[PDB]
Amino acid sequence: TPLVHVASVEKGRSYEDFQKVYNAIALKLREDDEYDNYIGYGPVLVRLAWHTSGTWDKHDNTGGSYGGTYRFKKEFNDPSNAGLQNGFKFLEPIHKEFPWISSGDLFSLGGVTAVQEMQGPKIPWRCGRVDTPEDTTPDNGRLPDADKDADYVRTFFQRLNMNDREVVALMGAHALGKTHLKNSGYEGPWGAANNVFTNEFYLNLLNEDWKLEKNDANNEQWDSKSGYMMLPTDYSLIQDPKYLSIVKEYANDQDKFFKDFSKAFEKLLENGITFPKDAPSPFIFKTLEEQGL
Ligand code: HEM
Ligand SMILES: [O]
Repeated sequence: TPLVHVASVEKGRSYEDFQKVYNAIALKLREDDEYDNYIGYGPVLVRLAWHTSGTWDKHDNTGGSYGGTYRFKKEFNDPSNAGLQNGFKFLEPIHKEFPWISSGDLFSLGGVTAVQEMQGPKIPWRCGRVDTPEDTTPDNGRLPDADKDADYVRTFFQRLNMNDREVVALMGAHALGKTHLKNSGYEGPWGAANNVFTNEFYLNLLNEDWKLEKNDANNEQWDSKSGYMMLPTDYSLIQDPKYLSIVKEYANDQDKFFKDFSKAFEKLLENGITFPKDAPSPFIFKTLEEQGL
């Protein structure tokens, strides 16, 4: 008895209404730019979109972006979600300004906005997620561990119906932000431009000299002389032959990377959702830069 999650457009809302919401998140991103040592809220919003969508199980259509369940205690308090309360706080004010948007919509849209606003590809986005009751919240334990190898990553992602190319594309969001010891027991950034969306992840993996070290939390991570880090799961991409080939492809073709991430990210955010033939087409949002704002 796999569940059916039919999208329904917030009563009488259209492109223009979502565009305003994207703009609000966007303008707040610009303004509140001191967070995390001038990283800004971009990366944390991308993560919040991933963790809200990454609970999905293709087997029974449980979890995923549809119900916006991260708003319930059990999910909010998942040890895997440590740190995301920062992104939740950021969006609160926005949700108060636009009370008609579903929680799943807002969490998803905040990930889309951050990406575009950090100079990433355009991500087509579909509205219609509907808030579901507290008893629909998935148990803790569906997000991935970071101290594992290629075979774990691979297997983990099958649950989300993601193939090798989609997994490699997705992990390139690791160009953004950093790990924080207090959050995950990992420490440091993946690269230098932590708030600009590029293929820097792949470049870094192939080009830096990594050294297996142990951090203040007693966890092993790959460290570079330039000051970057790799999680064991990041480094696993150059350890597996199938992964490594795609890693090299995205290091040598920025355009290809953007296009594949856009596809996979939209797909992650849409998994588990049934869109009637009657539903509007995906919206492409203009950035502030394109609006002259
Ligand atoms: C094997 C899968 C993955 C694992 C194990 C992993 C693990 C991690 C960990 C441990 C952190 C640091 C949390 C903290 O200390 O602040 C992190 C940060 C982050 N993750 Fe991943 N992640 C994975 C996949 C992804 C995917 C698929 C994306 C999105 C498309 C994503 C986006 C990010 C972002 C943007 C950050 C930076 C957050 C920040 O600066 O606050 N990750 N991830
Ligand atoms: O993550």
